[PDB]
Amino acid sequence: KHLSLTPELYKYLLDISLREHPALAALRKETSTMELANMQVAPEQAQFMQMLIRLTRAKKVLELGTFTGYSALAMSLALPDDGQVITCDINEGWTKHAHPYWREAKQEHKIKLRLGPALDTLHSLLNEGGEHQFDFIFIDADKTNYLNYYELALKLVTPKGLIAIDNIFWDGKVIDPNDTSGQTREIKKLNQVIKNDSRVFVSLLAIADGMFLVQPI
Amino acid sequence: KHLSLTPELYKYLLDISLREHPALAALRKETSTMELANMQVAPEQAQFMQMLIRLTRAKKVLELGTFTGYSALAMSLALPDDGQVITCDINEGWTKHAHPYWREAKQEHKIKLRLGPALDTLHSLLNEGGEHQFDFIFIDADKTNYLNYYELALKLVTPKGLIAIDNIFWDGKVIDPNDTSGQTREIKKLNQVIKNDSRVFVSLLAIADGMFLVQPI
Repeated sequence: KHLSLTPELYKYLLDISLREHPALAALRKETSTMELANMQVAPEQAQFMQMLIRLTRAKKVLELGTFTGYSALAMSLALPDDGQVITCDINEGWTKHAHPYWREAKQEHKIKLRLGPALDTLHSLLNEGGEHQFDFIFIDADKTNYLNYYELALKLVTPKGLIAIDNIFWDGKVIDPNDTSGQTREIKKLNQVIKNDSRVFVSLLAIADGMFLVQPI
Repeated sequence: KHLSLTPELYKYLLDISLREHPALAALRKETSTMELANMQVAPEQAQFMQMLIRLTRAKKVLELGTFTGYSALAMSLALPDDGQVITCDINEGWTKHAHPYWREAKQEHKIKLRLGPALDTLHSLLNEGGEHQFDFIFIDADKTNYLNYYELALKLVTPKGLIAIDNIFWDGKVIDPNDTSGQTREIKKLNQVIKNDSRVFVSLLAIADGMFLVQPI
Protein backbone atom coordinates (compact mmCIF):
# COMPACT_ATOMS: atom_id res chain seq x y z
CA LYS A 1 0.00 0.00 0.00
CA HIS A 2 1.13 3.57 -0.80
CA LEU A 3 1.01 6.45 1.75
CA SER A 4 -1.58 9.05 0.67
CA LEU A 5 -0.47 12.31 2.28
CA THR A 6 -3.50 14.39 3.26
CA PRO A 7 -3.61 18.02 4.54
CA GLU A 8 -4.42 16.83 8.05
CA LEU A 9 -1.42 14.50 8.17
CA TYR A 10 0.91 17.01 6.53
CA LYS A 11 -0.22 19.31 9.33
CA TYR A 12 0.90 16.63 11.83
CA LEU A 13 4.19 15.99 10.05
CA LEU A 14 5.01 19.68 10.18
CA ASP A 15 3.96 19.96 13.84
CA ILE A 16 6.22 17.18 15.13
CA SER A 17 9.25 17.90 12.93
CA LEU A 18 9.32 21.42 11.47
CA ARG A 19 11.87 23.35 13.47
CA GLU A 20 11.80 26.50 11.35
CA HIS A 21 13.92 29.56 12.05
CA PRO A 22 11.95 32.86 12.47
CA ALA A 23 13.58 34.64 9.52
CA LEU A 24 12.70 31.59 7.41
CA ALA A 25 9.10 31.41 8.58
CA ALA A 26 8.92 35.18 8.04
CA LEU A 27 10.45 35.06 4.57
CA ARG A 28 7.97 32.30 3.79
CA LYS A 29 4.88 33.93 5.36
CA GLU A 30 5.72 37.24 3.62
CA THR A 31 5.73 35.54 0.17
CA SER A 32 2.90 33.02 0.61
CA THR A 33 0.53 35.04 -1.61
CA MET A 34 3.31 35.56 -4.18
CA GLU A 35 3.00 33.15 -7.14
CA LEU A 36 6.74 32.43 -6.67
CA ALA A 37 5.99 30.56 -3.41
CA ASN A 38 5.00 27.52 -5.53
CA MET A 39 8.42 27.02 -7.14
CA GLN A 40 9.71 27.22 -3.58
CA VAL A 41 11.02 24.15 -1.79
CA ALA A 42 8.69 22.98 1.00
CA PRO A 43 9.51 23.69 4.68
CA GLU A 44 10.50 20.07 5.43
CA GLN A 45 12.11 19.65 2.03
CA ALA A 46 14.49 22.36 3.09
CA GLN A 47 14.93 20.93 6.55
CA PHE A 48 15.78 17.61 4.91
CA MET A 49 18.37 19.39 2.76
CA GLN A 50 19.79 20.87 5.97
CA MET A 51 20.21 17.35 7.33
CA LEU A 52 21.97 16.55 4.04
CA ILE A 53 24.37 19.46 4.47
CA ARG A 54 25.33 18.28 7.96
CA LEU A 55 25.78 14.70 6.70
CA THR A 56 27.83 16.05 3.80
CA ARG A 57 29.86 18.16 6.24
CA ALA A 58 29.59 20.68 3.44
CA LYS A 59 31.56 23.91 3.39
CA LYS A 60 30.35 25.08 -0.02
CA VAL A 61 26.83 24.68 -1.45
CA LEU A 62 25.27 25.58 -4.80
CA GLU A 63 21.63 25.88 -5.85
CA LEU A 64 19.80 26.96 -9.02
CA GLY A 65 16.23 27.97 -9.64
CA THR A 66 13.65 30.72 -9.42
CA PHE A 67 13.89 31.68 -5.75
CA THR A 68 12.40 33.78 -2.99
CA GLY A 69 15.66 33.20 -1.11
CA TYR A 70 14.14 30.73 1.38
CA SER A 71 16.12 27.62 0.42
CA ALA A 72 19.32 29.69 0.29
CA LEU A 73 18.73 30.86 3.86
CA ALA A 74 17.87 27.42 5.24
CA MET A 75 21.00 26.06 3.56
CA SER A 76 23.40 28.57 5.17
CA LEU A 77 21.67 28.12 8.54
CA ALA A 78 22.81 24.51 8.45
CA LEU A 79 26.27 25.61 7.35
CA PRO A 80 29.26 26.41 9.59
CA ASP A 81 30.55 30.01 10.02
CA ASP A 82 33.30 29.46 7.38
CA GLY A 83 30.83 27.86 4.96
CA GLN A 84 29.20 29.43 1.93
CA VAL A 85 26.10 29.08 -0.27
CA ILE A 86 25.89 30.30 -3.86
CA THR A 87 22.25 30.80 -4.83
CA CYS A 88 21.64 31.31 -8.57
CA ASP A 89 18.39 33.15 -9.31
CA ILE A 90 17.37 32.83 -12.96
CA ASN A 91 14.05 34.53 -12.25
CA GLU A 92 13.61 37.64 -14.39
CA GLY A 93 9.99 38.23 -13.47
CA TRP A 94 8.82 39.70 -10.17
CA THR A 95 10.82 39.31 -6.97
CA LYS A 96 11.66 40.97 -3.68
CA HIS A 97 15.10 40.64 -2.24
CA ALA A 98 15.77 38.25 0.57
CA HIS A 99 18.71 40.08 2.10
CA PRO A 100 16.61 41.73 4.81
CA TYR A 101 15.76 38.29 6.22
CA TRP A 102 19.27 37.01 5.54
CA ARG A 103 20.67 39.85 7.74
CA GLU A 104 18.09 39.32 10.44
CA ALA A 105 19.28 35.71 10.56
CA LYS A 106 22.99 36.59 10.24
CA GLN A 107 23.59 34.86 6.91
CA GLU A 108 23.95 37.56 4.25
CA HIS A 109 27.70 37.18 4.61
CA LYS A 110 27.51 33.45 3.83
CA ILE A 111 24.99 33.82 0.98
CA LYS A 112 26.35 34.78 -2.45
CA LEU A 113 23.55 35.69 -4.89
CA ARG A 114 24.20 35.27 -8.63
CA LEU A 115 21.51 36.69 -10.90
CA GLY A 116 20.91 35.61 -14.49
CA PRO A 117 20.62 32.44 -16.67
CA ALA A 118 21.85 29.46 -14.63
CA LEU A 119 23.85 28.01 -17.52
CA ASP A 120 26.17 31.06 -17.73
CA THR A 121 26.54 31.30 -13.98
CA LEU A 122 27.64 27.65 -13.84
CA HIS A 123 30.25 27.87 -16.61
CA SER A 124 31.52 31.00 -14.94
CA LEU A 125 31.77 29.07 -11.67
CA LEU A 126 33.70 26.34 -13.46
CA ASN A 127 36.09 28.75 -15.19
CA GLU A 128 36.71 30.72 -12.02
CA GLY A 129 36.70 28.12 -9.25
CA GLY A 130 37.53 24.83 -10.95
CA GLU A 131 35.62 21.55 -11.00
CA HIS A 132 35.29 19.94 -7.56
CA GLN A 133 33.94 22.88 -5.54
CA PHE A 134 30.57 21.98 -4.12
CA ASP A 135 29.86 19.40 -1.45
CA PHE A 136 26.15 19.80 -2.09
CA ILE A 137 24.37 20.94 -5.26
CA PHE A 138 20.60 21.44 -5.55
CA ILE A 139 18.87 21.80 -8.94
CA ASP A 140 15.46 23.43 -9.44
CA ALA A 141 16.20 25.64 -12.48
CA ASP A 142 14.44 25.66 -15.86
CA LYS A 143 13.57 22.10 -16.90
CA THR A 144 14.68 22.41 -20.53
CA ASN A 145 18.36 22.56 -19.56
CA TYR A 146 18.14 19.87 -16.93
CA LEU A 147 20.48 17.70 -19.03
CA ASN A 148 23.08 20.43 -19.18
CA TYR A 149 22.67 21.13 -15.48
CA TYR A 150 23.11 17.45 -14.55
CA GLU A 151 26.33 17.17 -16.53
CA LEU A 152 27.69 20.47 -15.22
CA ALA A 153 26.77 19.53 -11.63
CA LEU A 154 28.74 16.31 -12.10
CA LYS A 155 31.83 18.39 -12.83
CA LEU A 156 31.08 20.90 -10.04
CA VAL A 157 30.51 18.37 -7.27
CA THR A 158 32.90 17.00 -4.65
CA PRO A 159 33.73 13.24 -4.78
CA LYS A 160 32.00 12.75 -1.47
CA GLY A 161 29.57 15.55 -2.37
CA LEU A 162 25.90 15.08 -3.25
CA ILE A 163 23.47 16.38 -5.90
CA ALA A 164 19.69 16.78 -5.48
CA ILE A 165 17.38 17.37 -8.44
CA ASP A 166 13.75 18.43 -8.02
CA ASN A 167 10.54 17.67 -9.97
CA ILE A 168 11.57 14.18 -11.12
CA PHE A 169 7.90 13.36 -11.62
CA TRP A 170 6.79 16.58 -13.34
CA ASP A 171 3.45 16.34 -11.48
CA GLY A 172 2.91 12.95 -13.08
CA LYS A 173 3.42 14.25 -16.60
CA VAL A 174 6.49 12.00 -17.02
CA ILE A 175 4.02 9.11 -17.05
CA ASP A 176 1.54 10.98 -19.30
CA PRO A 177 2.03 10.28 -23.09
CA ASN A 178 -0.29 13.07 -24.26
CA ASP A 179 1.97 15.82 -22.82
CA THR A 180 3.92 17.56 -25.62
CA SER A 181 5.69 20.42 -23.76
CA GLY A 182 9.47 20.43 -23.87
CA GLN A 183 9.68 20.63 -20.07
CA THR A 184 8.19 17.24 -19.36
CA ARG A 185 10.13 16.10 -22.42
CA GLU A 186 13.42 17.07 -20.76
CA ILE A 187 12.58 15.58 -17.40
CA LYS A 188 11.71 12.24 -19.05
CA LYS A 189 14.97 12.45 -20.98
CA LEU A 190 17.05 13.16 -17.86
CA ASN A 191 15.39 10.37 -15.88
CA GLN A 192 16.56 8.03 -18.65
CA VAL A 193 20.13 9.38 -18.67
CA ILE A 194 20.37 8.79 -14.93
CA LYS A 195 18.76 5.35 -15.07
CA ASN A 196 21.50 4.18 -17.46
CA ASP A 197 24.24 6.22 -15.80
CA SER A 198 27.02 4.04 -14.40
CA ARG A 199 28.95 7.01 -12.91
CA VAL A 200 26.97 7.56 -9.72
CA PHE A 201 25.11 6.08 -6.74
CA VAL A 202 21.42 6.93 -6.90
CA SER A 203 18.18 7.04 -4.87
CA LEU A 204 14.88 8.72 -5.69
CA LEU A 205 12.53 9.95 -2.95
CA ALA A 206 8.80 10.29 -3.53
CA ILE A 207 8.62 13.31 -1.23
CA ALA A 208 8.45 16.47 -3.31
CA ASP A 209 7.62 16.33 -7.01
CA GLY A 210 10.12 13.53 -6.71
CA MET A 211 13.69 14.20 -5.57
CA PHE A 212 16.72 12.43 -7.01
CA LEU A 213 19.85 12.03 -4.90
CA VAL A 214 22.94 11.16 -6.93
CA GLN A 215 26.51 10.75 -5.74
CA PRO A 216 29.62 10.09 -7.81
CA ILE A 217 31.27 6.66 -7.36
CA LYS B 1 -0.66 20.12 -3.77
CA HIS B 2 0.64 16.71 -2.58
CA LEU B 3 2.22 13.78 -4.42
CA SER B 4 -0.02 10.71 -4.38
CA LEU B 5 2.17 7.75 -5.33
CA THR B 6 0.19 6.05 -8.06
CA PRO B 7 1.05 2.38 -8.82
CA GLU B 8 1.87 3.32 -12.43
CA LEU B 9 4.12 6.04 -10.99
CA TYR B 10 5.74 3.72 -8.43
CA LYS B 11 6.71 1.52 -11.38
CA TYR B 12 8.30 4.47 -13.21
CA LEU B 13 9.98 5.40 -9.94
CA LEU B 14 11.49 1.94 -9.45
CA ASP B 15 12.17 1.58 -13.18
CA ILE B 16 14.43 4.63 -13.33
CA SER B 17 16.03 4.45 -9.88
CA LEU B 18 16.24 0.82 -8.78
CA ARG B 19 19.71 -0.73 -8.79
CA GLU B 20 19.04 -3.83 -6.70
CA HIS B 21 21.85 -6.39 -6.47
CA PRO B 22 21.20 -9.85 -8.01
CA ALA B 23 21.06 -11.58 -4.59
CA LEU B 24 18.67 -9.00 -3.07
CA ALA B 25 16.26 -9.38 -5.96
CA ALA B 26 16.28 -13.16 -5.40
CA LEU B 27 15.74 -12.81 -1.65
CA ARG B 28 12.73 -10.57 -2.20
CA LYS B 29 11.19 -13.01 -4.70
CA GLU B 30 11.00 -15.98 -2.33
CA THR B 31 10.27 -13.99 0.84
CA SER B 32 7.70 -12.23 -1.35
CA THR B 33 4.97 -14.76 -0.72
CA MET B 34 5.65 -15.11 3.08
CA GLU B 35 3.55 -11.99 4.00
CA LEU B 36 6.43 -11.04 6.34
CA ALA B 37 7.20 -9.07 3.20
CA ASN B 38 4.91 -6.33 4.54
CA MET B 39 7.37 -5.58 7.30
CA GLN B 40 10.33 -5.81 4.93
CA VAL B 41 11.50 -2.32 3.90
CA ALA B 42 10.62 -1.59 0.22
CA PRO B 43 13.30 -1.62 -2.55
CA GLU B 44 13.63 2.16 -2.98
CA GLN B 45 13.69 2.79 0.75
CA ALA B 46 16.59 0.37 1.19
CA GLN B 47 18.54 1.92 -1.67
CA PHE B 48 18.05 5.18 0.23
CA MET B 49 19.44 3.85 3.51
CA GLN B 50 22.41 2.63 1.46
CA MET B 51 22.88 6.22 0.30
CA LEU B 52 22.64 7.18 3.99
CA ILE B 53 25.33 4.70 5.01
CA ARG B 54 27.55 6.08 2.25
CA LEU B 55 26.90 9.70 3.23
CA THR B 56 27.38 8.80 6.89
CA ARG B 57 30.70 7.14 6.01
CA ALA B 58 29.57 4.31 8.30
CA LYS B 59 31.48 1.16 9.32
CA LYS B 60 29.01 0.01 11.98
CA VAL B 61 25.31 -0.45 11.34
CA LEU B 62 22.44 -1.57 13.59
CA GLU B 63 18.94 -2.82 12.64
CA LEU B 64 15.90 -3.69 14.77
CA GLY B 65 12.88 -5.47 13.45
CA THR B 66 11.14 -8.49 12.01
CA PHE B 67 13.42 -9.03 9.01
CA THR B 68 13.72 -11.35 6.05
CA GLY B 69 17.43 -10.50 5.89
CA TYR B 70 16.95 -8.21 2.86
CA SER B 71 17.68 -4.86 4.52
CA ALA B 72 20.62 -6.45 6.36
CA LEU B 73 22.04 -7.43 2.97
CA ALA B 74 21.31 -4.07 1.33
CA MET B 75 23.03 -2.32 4.24
CA SER B 76 26.03 -4.69 4.23
CA LEU B 77 26.39 -4.02 0.52
CA ALA B 78 26.65 -0.26 1.03
CA LEU B 79 29.36 -0.81 3.69
CA PRO B 80 33.08 -1.18 2.90
CA ASP B 81 34.75 -4.53 3.55
CA ASP B 82 36.08 -3.78 7.02
CA GLY B 83 32.48 -2.81 7.69
CA GLN B 84 30.12 -4.46 10.14
CA VAL B 85 26.33 -4.70 10.16
CA ILE B 86 24.48 -6.10 13.16
CA THR B 87 20.93 -7.14 12.40
CA CYS B 88 18.47 -7.96 15.19
CA ASP B 89 15.64 -10.28 14.18
CA ILE B 90 12.83 -10.39 16.78
CA ASN B 91 10.79 -12.62 14.46
CA GLU B 92 8.91 -15.44 16.27
CA GLY B 93 6.76 -16.75 13.43
CA TRP B 94 7.80 -18.57 10.28
CA THR B 95 10.94 -17.50 8.56
CA LYS B 96 13.77 -18.69 6.32
CA HIS B 97 17.49 -18.03 6.79
CA ALA B 98 19.01 -15.34 4.62
CA HIS B 99 22.60 -16.59 4.67
CA PRO B 100 22.22 -18.47 1.36
CA TYR B 101 21.96 -15.01 -0.22
CA TRP B 102 24.44 -13.16 2.03
CA ARG B 103 26.84 -15.83 0.76
CA GLU B 104 25.97 -15.34 -2.94
CA ALA B 105 27.24 -11.79 -2.49
CA LYS B 106 30.27 -11.99 -0.26
CA GLN B 107 28.56 -10.30 2.68
CA GLU B 108 28.43 -13.39 4.90
CA HIS B 109 31.41 -12.13 6.92
CA LYS B 110 29.92 -8.69 7.56
CA ILE B 111 26.45 -9.48 8.85
CA LYS B 112 26.18 -10.49 12.51
CA LEU B 113 22.70 -11.87 13.15
CA ARG B 114 21.20 -11.53 16.63
CA LEU B 115 17.92 -13.32 17.31
CA GLY B 116 15.69 -12.49 20.26
CA PRO B 117 13.93 -9.51 21.91
CA ALA B 118 15.43 -6.18 20.91
CA LEU B 119 15.56 -4.56 24.36
CA ASP B 120 17.92 -7.33 25.50
CA THR B 121 20.09 -7.25 22.40
CA LEU B 122 20.41 -3.46 22.63
CA HIS B 123 21.19 -3.57 26.34
CA SER B 124 23.62 -6.39 25.65
CA LEU B 125 25.61 -4.36 23.08
CA LEU B 126 25.22 -1.41 25.40
CA ASN B 127 26.01 -3.22 28.66
CA GLU B 128 29.25 -3.90 26.84
CA GLY B 129 30.42 -2.89 23.47
CA GLY B 130 30.47 0.67 24.78
CA GLU B 131 28.54 3.65 23.42
CA HIS B 132 28.78 5.48 20.13
CA GLN B 133 29.56 2.24 18.25
CA PHE B 134 27.20 2.55 15.28
CA ASP B 135 27.31 5.27 12.67
CA PHE B 136 23.80 4.28 11.54
CA ILE B 137 20.93 2.67 13.48
CA PHE B 138 17.57 1.66 11.95
CA ILE B 139 14.61 1.14 14.24
CA ASP B 140 11.70 -0.92 12.99
CA ALA B 141 11.03 -3.26 15.91
CA ASP B 142 7.83 -3.68 18.01
CA LYS B 143 5.91 -0.41 18.18
CA THR B 144 5.05 -0.54 21.88
CA ASN B 145 8.73 -0.25 22.86
CA TYR B 146 9.56 2.58 20.49
CA LEU B 147 10.06 5.19 23.26
CA ASN B 148 12.74 2.88 24.68
CA TYR B 149 14.55 1.96 21.48
CA TYR B 150 14.88 5.70 20.86
CA GLU B 151 16.69 6.26 24.14
CA LEU B 152 19.04 3.34 23.51
CA ALA B 153 19.73 4.52 19.96
CA LEU B 154 20.86 7.96 21.09
CA LYS B 155 23.37 6.18 23.36
CA LEU B 156 24.68 3.67 20.81
CA VAL B 157 24.93 5.95 17.77
CA THR B 158 28.15 7.93 17.22
CA PRO B 159 28.23 11.74 16.99
CA LYS B 160 27.80 12.75 13.33
CA GLY B 161 25.79 9.52 13.36
CA LEU B 162 22.19 8.89 12.28
CA ILE B 163 19.04 7.14 13.47
CA ALA B 164 16.21 6.24 11.11
CA ILE B 165 12.78 5.43 12.57
CA ASP B 166 10.09 3.76 10.48
CA ASN B 167 6.30 3.75 10.80
CA ILE B 168 6.10 7.32 12.06
CA PHE B 169 2.54 7.89 10.68
CA TRP B 170 1.42 4.29 11.49
CA ASP B 171 -0.89 4.36 8.45
CA GLY B 172 -2.64 7.58 9.43
CA LYS B 173 -3.47 6.11 12.84
CA VAL B 174 -1.36 8.84 14.47
CA ILE B 175 -4.27 11.27 13.94
CA ASP B 176 -7.24 8.99 14.81
CA PRO B 177 -8.78 10.10 18.15
CA ASN B 178 -10.69 6.79 18.42
CA ASP B 179 -7.45 4.79 18.59
CA THR B 180 -6.55 3.17 21.94
CA SER B 181 -3.96 0.57 20.91
CA GLY B 182 -0.68 0.88 22.76
CA GLN B 183 0.99 0.57 19.36
CA THR B 184 -0.27 3.83 17.81
CA ARG B 185 -0.38 5.30 21.31
CA GLU B 186 3.36 4.67 21.86
CA ILE B 187 4.16 6.03 18.39
CA LYS B 188 2.27 9.25 19.12
CA LYS B 189 4.13 9.54 22.44
CA LEU B 190 7.46 9.11 20.66
CA ASN B 191 6.75 11.74 18.02
CA GLN B 192 6.03 14.19 20.80
CA VAL B 193 9.29 13.25 22.49
CA ILE B 194 11.14 13.81 19.22
CA LYS B 195 9.12 16.98 18.61
CA ASN B 196 10.47 18.53 21.81
CA ASP B 197 13.89 16.88 21.76
CA SER B 198 16.63 19.51 21.96
CA ARG B 199 19.40 16.88 21.93
CA VAL B 200 19.01 16.25 18.21
CA PHE B 201 18.69 17.61 14.67
CA VAL B 202 15.53 16.27 13.06
CA SER B 203 13.91 15.60 9.68
CA LEU B 204 10.77 13.73 8.75
CA LEU B 205 10.40 12.15 5.30
CA ALA B 206 7.03 11.35 3.72
CA ILE B 207 8.30 8.03 2.33
CA ALA B 208 7.26 4.55 3.51
CA ASP B 209 5.05 4.98 6.59
CA GLY B 210 7.02 8.08 7.44
CA MET B 211 10.68 8.06 8.33
CA PHE B 212 12.19 10.24 11.06
CA LEU B 213 15.91 10.87 10.77
CA VAL B 214 17.48 12.31 13.89
CA GLN B 215 21.11 13.08 14.55
CA PRO B 216 23.00 14.12 17.76
CA ILE B 217 24.00 17.59 19.03
